[PDB]
Amino acid sequence: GLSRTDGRHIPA
Amino acid sequence: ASAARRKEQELERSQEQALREKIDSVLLPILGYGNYTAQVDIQMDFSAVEQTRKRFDPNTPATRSEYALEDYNGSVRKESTRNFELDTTISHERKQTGTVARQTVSVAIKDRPMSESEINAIRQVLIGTVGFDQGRGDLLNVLSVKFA
Amino acid sequence: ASAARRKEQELERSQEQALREKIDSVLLPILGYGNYTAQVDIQMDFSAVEQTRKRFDPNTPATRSEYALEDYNGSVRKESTRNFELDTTISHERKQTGTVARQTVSVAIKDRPMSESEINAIRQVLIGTVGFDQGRGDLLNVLSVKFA
Amino acid sequence: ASAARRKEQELERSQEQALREKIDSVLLPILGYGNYTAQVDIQMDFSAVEQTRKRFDPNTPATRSEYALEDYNGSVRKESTRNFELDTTISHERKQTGTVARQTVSVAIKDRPMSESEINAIRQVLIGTVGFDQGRGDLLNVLSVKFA
Amino acid sequence: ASAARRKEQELERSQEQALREKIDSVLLPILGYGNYTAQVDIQMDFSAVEQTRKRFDPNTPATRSEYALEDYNGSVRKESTRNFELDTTISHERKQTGTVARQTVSVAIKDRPMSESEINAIRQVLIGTVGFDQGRGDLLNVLSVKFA
Amino acid sequence: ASAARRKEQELERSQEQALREKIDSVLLPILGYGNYTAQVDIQMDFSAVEQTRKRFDPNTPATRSEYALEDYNGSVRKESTRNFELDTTISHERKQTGTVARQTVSVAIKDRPMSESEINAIRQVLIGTVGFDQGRGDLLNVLSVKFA
Amino acid sequence: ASAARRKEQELERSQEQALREKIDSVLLPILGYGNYTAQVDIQMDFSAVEQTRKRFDPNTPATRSEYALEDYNGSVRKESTRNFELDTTISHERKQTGTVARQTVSVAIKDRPMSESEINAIRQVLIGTVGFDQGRGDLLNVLSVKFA
Amino acid sequence: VDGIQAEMRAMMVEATN
Repeated sequence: GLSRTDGRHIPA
Repeated sequence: ASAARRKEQELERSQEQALREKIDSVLLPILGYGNYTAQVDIQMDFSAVEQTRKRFDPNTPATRSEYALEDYNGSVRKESTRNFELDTTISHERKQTGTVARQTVSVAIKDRPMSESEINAIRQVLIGTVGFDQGRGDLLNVLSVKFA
Repeated sequence: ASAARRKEQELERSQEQALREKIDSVLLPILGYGNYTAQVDIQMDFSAVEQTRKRFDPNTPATRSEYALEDYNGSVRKESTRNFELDTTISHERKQTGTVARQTVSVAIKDRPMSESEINAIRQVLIGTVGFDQGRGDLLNVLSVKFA
Repeated sequence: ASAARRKEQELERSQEQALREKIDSVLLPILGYGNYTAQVDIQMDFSAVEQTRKRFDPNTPATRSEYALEDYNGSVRKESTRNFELDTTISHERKQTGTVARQTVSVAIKDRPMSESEINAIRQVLIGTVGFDQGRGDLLNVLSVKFA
Repeated sequence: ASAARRKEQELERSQEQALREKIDSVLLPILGYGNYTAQVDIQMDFSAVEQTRKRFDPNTPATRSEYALEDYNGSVRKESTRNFELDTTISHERKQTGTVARQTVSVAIKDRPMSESEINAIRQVLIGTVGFDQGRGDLLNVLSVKFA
Repeated sequence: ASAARRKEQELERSQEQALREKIDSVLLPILGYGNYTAQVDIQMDFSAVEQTRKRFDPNTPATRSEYALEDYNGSVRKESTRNFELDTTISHERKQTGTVARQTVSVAIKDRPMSESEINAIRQVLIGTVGFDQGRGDLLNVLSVKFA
Repeated sequence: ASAARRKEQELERSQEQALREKIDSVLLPILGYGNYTAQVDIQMDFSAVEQTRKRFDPNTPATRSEYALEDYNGSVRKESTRNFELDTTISHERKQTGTVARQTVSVAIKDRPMSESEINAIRQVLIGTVGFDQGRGDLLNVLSVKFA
Repeated sequence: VDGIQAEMRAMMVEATN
């Protein structure tokens, strides 16, 4: 997974 | 700041004078000297608007990462996690201070009256001579009156 | 800043004068001296727009890493993890301050009237003489009036 | 910055003058002196676009590392992990500030009228004399009018 | 930067002048003095493209390390791990700023008209005299008109 | 940098002049003085390509270390681990900036016409006189026209 | 760097001049003065290739250390570990910048025509006079033309 | 911006190779 997203929450 | 307000009044008066000069430059050949009178009112806003807009595009997302678990047995478990990237527009606008918010022009034509066709033709010339903008709230009156 | 507003008014007036000069340069041979009158109104916006756009391409992703677990028994478990790379365009635009937002031109032709065909021909010449742009909201009036 | 806007107006006027000079250099031999009139309007954008594009190639991935577990018993478990390398293009473009966004040219030919064939031939010469570009939104009018 | 834009205009005009000189050097012997007229429009892009490409070769991987477990019992377990090395090309290109994006040439030949064969022969000479490139969007008009 | 662009134009013009000189040196004895005219267009790319290639040889690996476990019982377990060494070529190329991307040559021969055999012979001489390269996109026209 | 490009052009022209001198030194005795004309085109690449190659020898490994366990019971377990030493060649090459990539030579012989046998003999002399290399893409034309 | 800087770093990697 890529927390690349400035709003990444899924994380896992 | 009151000096600034004074100079704003000066700007408005200068705009009115320029529009009057253009009106004369158009009507003096057409009508003649002393056969018409016209005055112009220009109201100018001097606010300091400064806007910042951040707009997205909901209908075209792009999946960045994705997890999808789907097991069966009966039991049906459908887990899902999704991260998106969206089109992002960030526009910073800064409006000009003094803008003509409303413009009023009135022209009176000396009788000997004037026919409706020529009145409308003069109105058409003025529309474009002054830059008539009805959507802005501008107003243009053309009348045929009796000079004393 | 009011001096800046004054110079903006000067710019608008200069543009109007230049357009009037071009109108004269076209119509003086065609119509003659004193057989026409024309005035031009130019409204110019002086905002300070500055936009930043970040656009993606949802329909062409490229898989960077991928995990896929698919076991059976009945029981059917389908786990999956996927990371993507997307086309990324980042464009920073800065508009020019003073842009002609609307242009109004009116031309009046002295009678002895003018036929519709020649009026439309003069209108066609002006379209291109001035750079008529209807999509911008510009307006062009050509009338045949009686000079006094 | 208003001085910059003034010099932008100067650039536009210079471009128009150059195009008029070329028009004269073409039409003066063909038509003669005083048998034609032509004016040119050139609108130039002065934005500051600056774009960065990062593009991939989804359809030609190259596997860098790979894991694949596939056991049976009945039970069938198919685990898999894969890492990819993709074609990556990164292009940074910076557009030139002043670009001709629209060009309008109008030419009027003195009568004694002109036949359609010669009008179209003159139009063909001008297309190439001026660099007519319809896809840019340019406009070219050629008319036969009665000079006074 | 507006001085830079001015010098870009100068470059474009210089290119046009050089092409006109070549056109004259070719047509003056063939046609004569005053029997032709030709004008050239050259549009030049002045962007600042700068591209970096990283390309791989998916179809020819080279195994660097490899693990392979394959046990039986019935039960069949096939584990595998593999690392690859791939052909890697990294090219950094920087385009020249001013490039001729479109070229328009028009030539008009004085009548006494010209036959189609000689018109096409002149067109063939010009193709090569100017460096005609249709794929670039260039345009070449050759007409036979009546000089006044 | 615009001075650099000017000198690039100078380089292109110098190349064209040199090719014209060679064309004259070949055709002046063969055809004579004033019996031919020829012009040359040379388009030169001035990019700054700089490439790095890392290539392997998949089909000739050399085993460096190796582990192999193979036990039986029925049960058959075949574990294996292997490390490889591969042929590795690393080439860094830097192209020359100004390269002739396309060359156009046109030659016109004065009539009194020329037979096809001699036209093709002149074309063969020019191919080699100029260095004709069709694969580069070059073009060579040889025509027989009527000089005035 | 444009000065470097200018000197590269000078190098190419010098090479062409030298080859022309050799052609004259061969053909002036054989054919005579003024009975032939020849021109030479030399295209030279000026890249900056710099290559590093690391090559192995898969088919002749030398075992450095070795472990081998082989037990029986039925059960047959064959463990093995092996380390190898391989022939390793590491060559670093740096090509010369300016290399003749293609050479074009054309020779025209004055008629009074020339027989095929003597044309081929002259071609054979030139092959070796110039260093003809067909595998490089070089081209050599020998024609018999009519001098004016 | 960041992407352009990454492109410049990739070009520097090319030059070093």
